[PDB]
Amino acid sequence: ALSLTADQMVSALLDAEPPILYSEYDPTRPFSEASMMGLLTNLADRELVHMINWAKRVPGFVDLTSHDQVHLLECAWLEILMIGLVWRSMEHPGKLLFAPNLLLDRNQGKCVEGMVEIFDMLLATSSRFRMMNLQGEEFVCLKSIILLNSGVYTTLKSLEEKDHIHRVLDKITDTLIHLMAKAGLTLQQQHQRLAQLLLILSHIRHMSNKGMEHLYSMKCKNVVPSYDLLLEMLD
Amino acid sequence: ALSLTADQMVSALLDAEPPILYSEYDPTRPFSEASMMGLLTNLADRELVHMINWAKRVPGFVDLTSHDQVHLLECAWLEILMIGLVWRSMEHPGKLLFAPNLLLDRNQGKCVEGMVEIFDMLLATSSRFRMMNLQGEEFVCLKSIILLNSGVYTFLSSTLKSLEEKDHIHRVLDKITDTLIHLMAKAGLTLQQQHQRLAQLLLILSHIRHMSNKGMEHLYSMKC
Ligand SMILES: CC1=C(c2cccc(O)c2)[C@H](c2ccc(OCCN3CC(CF)C3)cc2)Oc2ccc(O)cc21
Ligand SMILES: CC1=C(c2cccc(O)c2)[C@H](c2ccc(OCCN3CC(CF)C3)cc2)Oc2ccc(O)cc21
Repeated sequence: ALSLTADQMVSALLDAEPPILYSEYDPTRPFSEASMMGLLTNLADRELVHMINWAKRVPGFVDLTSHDQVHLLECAWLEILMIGLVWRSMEHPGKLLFAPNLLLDRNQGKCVEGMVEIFDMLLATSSRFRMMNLQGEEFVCLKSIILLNSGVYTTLKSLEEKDHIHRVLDKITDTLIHLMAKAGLTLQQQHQRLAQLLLILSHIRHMSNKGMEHLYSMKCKNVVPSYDLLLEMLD
Repeated sequence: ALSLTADQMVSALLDAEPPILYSEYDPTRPFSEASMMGLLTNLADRELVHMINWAKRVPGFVDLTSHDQVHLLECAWLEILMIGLVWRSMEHPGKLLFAPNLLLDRNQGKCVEGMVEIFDMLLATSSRFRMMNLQGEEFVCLKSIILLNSGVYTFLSSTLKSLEEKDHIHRVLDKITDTLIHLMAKAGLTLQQQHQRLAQLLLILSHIRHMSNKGMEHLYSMKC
């Protein structure tokens, strides 16, 4: 019973949208590698709690095994963080709206070694959605595709589960086209926009893998005392 | 040559298909981590020469600057190796057809530290295309999308020239979308089944981008 009308599916996915969280950003003290990463980490960890709540209201998702729901989130979480980040940043050219009181330009990216690479990509993806005129109904469908699609490629039970996920992606495809039909695009423009949107999910998968490679290099590069750390122990 | 009918575009892309290359595999000298990686490297480097020849016969590609053709290949090469590898492996469940004389099962993957991880993914993607019943006309369209799509979100996006080039690439991806649907229409799928199949195909390009990045992380760890 995730086989509901296209208008029901959009309504369901709009409802499930998590809140737009606030940072505890301190505007008086300037940034540092340690402090900016600390800020963004706290934010991201808060968003992860709200994303699990969301995941449970996405039609089809709850129907799966727990092991499978865990697996799809483990595989999708940074993708969903990033499409979310990019969606909020549409109204603010050249900048990423990490939170309504936390708006970073490309140059503030450089405050973290090799973070600019991922910023430029997120900024580019933002620019793209803007020029596309991505609608919020389209946005929520993409978020759900990313959750269901990104874990699915990794017994009778496991087969019926893959098949259930594929049935739901079909429903969401149907919904996306319904939105495009309703918005008055020709059939050609419908298939072409559906294609342009799904091709972007591939750039978002790439942005994620790069981001993930970056986050790991930051954990690795603290098998070693910091300046901030060694400072206090004398002081 | 954005004037190409759907039947012309498929014919063009089928023509451009490279030959299925041979490995220097010597069945009179046992397997080795060193030797199998040496084999695969030699093969892949030979395929890269054939891929450039192909790339030049993909409609639109030649119209770009050299810098841009280079950039798209720099970003797409391992993706195209892998979709190629996956396509050839469809008819051989559990095994990867690296070449007609080089057919490795999952277990021969273990002969290289952490290579099984990438084998299982390529095998899974093979399983997927099989259950989809991917046609060779669909295959060649995906190959072309991967080349044109995977570099396009970098370029630079800050001069009149690079803008006209991004716009040209986007016009061609639109043409290839049109082609894919035409093939599905011709094969007699309903409109619903057409957009659903188009979606299922493009969602796999996402797994192929993922498989590539993992593969690339693996290739780096082997230079050691
Ligand atoms: C894209 C992006 C970030 C970003 C990401 C990569 C590179 C980069 O430069 C910035 C970092 C970030 C920082 C730390 C992260 O992970 C912390 C670890 N927790 C544990 C849990 C996994 F188990 C995640 C994730 C993202 O700040 C964000 C905050 C909110 C948001 O919507 C997106 C981001
Ligand atoms: C899936 C796959 C590979 C594969 C890929 C990743 C992981 C894995 O386990 C296997 C390796 C491989 C090994 C080395 C490679 O390149 C190294 C050097 N080349 C030349 C150029 C430098 F100038 C790069 C490329 C592919 O063998 C292949 C051969 C042909 C083919 O269609 C695909 C592959």
